[PDB]
Amino acid sequence: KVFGRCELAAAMKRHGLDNYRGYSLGNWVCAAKFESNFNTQATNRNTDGSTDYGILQINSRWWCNDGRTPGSRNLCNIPCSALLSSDITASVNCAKKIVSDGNGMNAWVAWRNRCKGTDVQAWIRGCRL
Ligand SMILES: [Cl-]
Repeated sequence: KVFGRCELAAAMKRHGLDNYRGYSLGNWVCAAKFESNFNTQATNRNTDGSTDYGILQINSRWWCNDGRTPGSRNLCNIPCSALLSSDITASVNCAKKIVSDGNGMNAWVAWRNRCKGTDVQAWIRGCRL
């Protein structure tokens, strides 16, 4: 599924991401835009044999099991295939674990480089929440 901006904002708000662990909703929408272009089926392979899955590009070395990543820890206790659903619940529930692990939203490279330090509230402007 490819979400619209406000559609994704509303879905993320319903699943409890607004202000979760200190991160306002616009952070999460900005991260999804630059990680996956709002596409629930995005995947990207990495040089360590891991793959990033879904709308928030969750990595198979640490967080989900894809059966093909050496050294996997599966800390979200979910198959990576669940993260390619058009329903974002499993991705959001795993993202909540990732942001609580330690280093906040710094797990998302595109957030760190392209969202942090900007006015991220602009990402939810004009949306009916
Ligand atoms: Cl899988």
